[PDB]
Amino acid sequence: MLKAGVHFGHQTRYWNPKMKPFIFGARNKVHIINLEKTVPMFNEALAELNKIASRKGKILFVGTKRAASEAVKDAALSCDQFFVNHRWLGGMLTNWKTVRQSIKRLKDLETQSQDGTFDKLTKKEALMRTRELEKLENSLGGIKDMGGLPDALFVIDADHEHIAIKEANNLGIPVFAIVDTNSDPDGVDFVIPGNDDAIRAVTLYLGAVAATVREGRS
Amino acid sequence: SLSTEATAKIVSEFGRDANDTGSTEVQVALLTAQINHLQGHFAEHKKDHHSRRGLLRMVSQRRKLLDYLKRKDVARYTQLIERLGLRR
Amino acid sequence: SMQDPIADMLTRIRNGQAANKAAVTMPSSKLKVAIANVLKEEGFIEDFKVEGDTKPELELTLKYFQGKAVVESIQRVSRPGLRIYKRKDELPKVMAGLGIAVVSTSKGVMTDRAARQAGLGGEIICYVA
RNA sequence: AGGAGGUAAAAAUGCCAA
RNA sequence: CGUAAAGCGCACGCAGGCGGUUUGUUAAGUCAGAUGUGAAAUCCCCGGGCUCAACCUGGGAACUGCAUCUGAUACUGGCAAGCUUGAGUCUCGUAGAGGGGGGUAGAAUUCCAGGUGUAGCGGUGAAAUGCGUAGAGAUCUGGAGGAAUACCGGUGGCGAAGGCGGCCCCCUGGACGAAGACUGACGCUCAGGUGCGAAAGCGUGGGGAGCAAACAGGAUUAGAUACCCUGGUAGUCCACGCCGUAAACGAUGUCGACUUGGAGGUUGUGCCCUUGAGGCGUGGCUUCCGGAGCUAACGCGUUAAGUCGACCGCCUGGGGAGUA
Repeated sequence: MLKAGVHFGHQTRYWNPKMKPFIFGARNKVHIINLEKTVPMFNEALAELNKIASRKGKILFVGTKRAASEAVKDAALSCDQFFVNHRWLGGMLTNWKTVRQSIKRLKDLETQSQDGTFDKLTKKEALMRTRELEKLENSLGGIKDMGGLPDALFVIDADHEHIAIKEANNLGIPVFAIVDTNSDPDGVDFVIPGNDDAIRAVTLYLGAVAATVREGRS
Repeated sequence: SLSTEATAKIVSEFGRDANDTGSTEVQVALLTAQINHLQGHFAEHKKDHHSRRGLLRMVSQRRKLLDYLKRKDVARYTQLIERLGLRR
Repeated sequence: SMQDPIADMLTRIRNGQAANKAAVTMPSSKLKVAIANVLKEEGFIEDFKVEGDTKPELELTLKYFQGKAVVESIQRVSRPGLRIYKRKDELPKVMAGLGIAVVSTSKGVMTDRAARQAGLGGEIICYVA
């Protein structure tokens, strides 16, 4: 079943040979992934994250790629969940006892700048703090609403965000990666094959993971 | 050279037929036809050590086949060397 | 110079597990099929097939439990440069019992536990840890 | 994106053990 | 045993070691049972006796061994009949600094004879030695001689290694490819043995342009029997013998099988639309990167230093010493 007109594949010769379970060549020598093995495993993943959605579990979303950051911001607040859409911070989960100290620094400066000391002492240095704020606003985006560690982790590109999959596998976190043919699907538990460089492809997976986790928060 | 004319008489003279180019007796008669042939070549030169090595393979190829044939088929082994005039 | 096809069999088995393959196909024999029976009854493999008439290619089928290989490590002992035979009472034991050792006795190709219980030694082919 | 020419007169050694 | 000590420079090969696959036979090896012996003491075991202990003693266990008889026959071996996949042959072709021999051509240097022509040239950090007014150097014509083969030319090709480069002929090795045919394990490895083996040396007889150990002069320097400069003999060249060593080095022995990929080079070949620098394969060889794995690490990574098999060579702290 063609769920939409893009799942097929990418990278055209830079294929990791440990994705030999799901490949198909084409005229331009590209590796197409066939749907007949991923769309059951796609519907495998959508059931398995509703199991942890019933636990009131915190699900975090990752992926930037300059053209996927837009809807990860959108699909996270679409249900209630959390996301890192901008440039990821290497070492935030396995060193959460040090990135929390900047989260606490954020919620001071988010509180005081939104009303209060934005003028009181130095106008130029008040522009320093709101120059400090908005760069911290995107890097620590929807993480400040969570508190503590997540329970799962839905990735949209295995190769690009390879720090987090290595970081989450240091702890006990089952992750969910949309994998492209160039990456290596070993650290991911619930591997999902499919394209991830087309914008219309990402709105399928983000639209599915949002609407399913809405059903899981009963 | 041991031309296609030259070998075709040898395989007819020794083989079970003309299609029998593989026998032990055919190969030895091919080697002694060539080992004798290059004796004229390796007289005036005597210092071409490179192509002399290809003769020493042809010698040692012949020696291993006779020791196989003697272990196998003694009646034809003492047929060939008096058909060729070799073995010391 | 393929001077020992039994060690070639286990080296196909050992590398076949490390590459996570499905099958391993090799030329057949009388002794190689006799060993592959002892692994099949032991549960170390799935059932084999002897594919061929005159150029017989024996194929195997591997087994993995979680992601690990079912065969931990398999190594030949009586190699063609040094053959080892032992009696009944001086039989070996692999993993203090819970690893097998396929031996060759005059009554046939038997396990370590069987030929000790049948009470006769023979040619110790290889250990399966 | 690719590519050519030109560019230093000599100048040594430093005690034993910590 | 890539770099810590250790792969013979490379090859061929006798003895030696190891050997595909199917069937039958024997039963040597091997395995089973039994008898004979394997002295006792000693050790061990379960017991006993000296107040206990050491000491002494009862029986078993052992003596892992060889020999015999009866067996068992998978495996190895011996014998006999095979088989084809290992090796080998034949047919058609391709590519190549593979080798030996004999020719041959151009550029250039040096020299020789001269023409024109005029004071330097040459060299260097600078200079000097040297050369030049007896006419150099610069230039032109002509001639001789030796040696080497610009461009092509490339981690390109070839060879066992050393190594091999204008072109042409003759003799000649080896590899590779396609579709068929044949022989039937004829195989792998290799002590001793035999063969090849850069450069430099050595011997005889030729050759000698250039280059250049020694040597001389000039500088340099504290000194400089060195770098640098000007010269310059052996030597390098050829024919034939000898020497037998190199960082003779992918510092990695040879053969075979197996185990993710990617970008090229080179040389075959098939099919397809040659329809255009193609499309998809299938072989040989080669370069770089890199996964699992391995490794002390660095790094090797289908051409292993991965996972195994068969033989061979060698290592055992450094010096003394690869010396006496």
